[PDB]
Amino acid sequence: KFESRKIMVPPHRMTPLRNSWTKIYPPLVEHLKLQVRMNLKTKSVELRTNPKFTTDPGALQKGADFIKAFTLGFDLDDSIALLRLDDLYIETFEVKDVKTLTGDHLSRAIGRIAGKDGKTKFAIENATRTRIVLADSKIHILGGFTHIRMARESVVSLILGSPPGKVYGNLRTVASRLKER
Amino acid sequence: IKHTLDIINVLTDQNPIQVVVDAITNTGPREDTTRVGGGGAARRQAVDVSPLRRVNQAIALLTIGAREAAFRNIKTIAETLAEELINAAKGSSTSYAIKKKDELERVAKSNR
Amino acid sequence: SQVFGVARIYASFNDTFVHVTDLSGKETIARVTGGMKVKADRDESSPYAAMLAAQDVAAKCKEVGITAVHVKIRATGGTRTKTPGPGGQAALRALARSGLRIGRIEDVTPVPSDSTRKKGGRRGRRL
Amino acid sequence: TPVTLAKVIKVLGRTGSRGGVTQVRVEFLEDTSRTIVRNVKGPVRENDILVLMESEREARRLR
Repeated sequence: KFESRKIMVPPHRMTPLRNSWTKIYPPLVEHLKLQVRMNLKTKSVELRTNPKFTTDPGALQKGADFIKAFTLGFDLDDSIALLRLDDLYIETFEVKDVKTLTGDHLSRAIGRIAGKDGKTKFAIENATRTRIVLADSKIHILGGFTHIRMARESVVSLILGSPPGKVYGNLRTVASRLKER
Repeated sequence: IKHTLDIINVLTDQNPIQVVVDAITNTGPREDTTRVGGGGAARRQAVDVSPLRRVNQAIALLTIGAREAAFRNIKTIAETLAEELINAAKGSSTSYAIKKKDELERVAKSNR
Repeated sequence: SQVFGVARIYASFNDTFVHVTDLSGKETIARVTGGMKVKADRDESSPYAAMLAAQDVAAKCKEVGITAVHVKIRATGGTRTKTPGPGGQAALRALARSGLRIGRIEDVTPVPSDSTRKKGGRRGRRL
Repeated sequence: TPVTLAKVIKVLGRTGSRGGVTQVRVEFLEDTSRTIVRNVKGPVRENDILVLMESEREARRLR
């Protein structure tokens, strides 16, 4: 009664993978009781479960979500919280899905989403209780479904050209109306 | 207390101190509710109160019920308190703290 | 071993389709929707309603007795977002959680080679 | 009436809005293999004994 999933590794993420692998695999092996192998040649993480382990078929899915979110650039501890909490999910969008941008318009949009020293982005993650990977053209949101929806509202606000001050206003509005309930 | 132990003797309970301890045991609400925040409409959540607080709670309920019963009647504090300890040493729902124990536990069971 | 099926998960911004078919795209076996499950108009495409619909699908497949599925998760594609949403993610979590045999997880999203004009205008579509 | 007998093993801290309720880790007394997280109103030291009613109910956090 084994069950085996494989996931590819890009070399962009493979160096943090081979650096923090010693913290990645034992909570899957011990704290979650999953069999974890790595083909560094094909760059393939192989998650298989055995009759030896605890029969938790959702634990294999949460481990696949763990490896996938770390593959998407998210942090270790956020993906460990994904191993703990179930209601956390991942959005993934493109810039051109919302508004067509070209050249330095794309660069300025990414800079306005990030902000200087990430201060626009980090203030999102505190106030949305989510985590975001800003990839090249991809955005990746990690958190509760209402919370990733609110982060989607914030990033679509940022991508259409709205100034960051209005984003702080709507951000503190949503945070005040959410923390109160 | 000395008069009450005498009454519980004469009301055919040879062990009045065991009547006291059984009234302590049989009138302690095991779980109750607290008033959590809840987001405006403050619901009440069943917490499981500590057995020291169960002792505190049972003694408080018994003294309140005896002080309610002995006030505004000819029947003395010793007779009312002995009646409460005998009807509460074994659950009978003719005393005070049996009823209020039941009320607190049914609110706790309804509100978990 | 198990009887292999074809699972197809469509992820619209308002809806989540779970669609069990036989081999070769033969006929629909188990097919419900988050809309027909949860009556809350806010909750038409929640991960909760997606898991409920996926467990309904798993129940009907066990009623048929077909256990294994080759699952093809699918975004909107075309010109809207080409990554399937958390509705499909929670549907996969539920179909793993419901103990069905999973043959192969594949993400088939229709990608245009070169797209036409979207329905967003020059401004941007939503919000 | 199922009278659940319980054991305090690990206190988690002080919770509640007023700062009054206590999250308590519980070794179930009849069967050692159950470790529950419960909410206790009142003073509790280590290795105390509780009287619960449901071993299966667990509440995440309180406000």
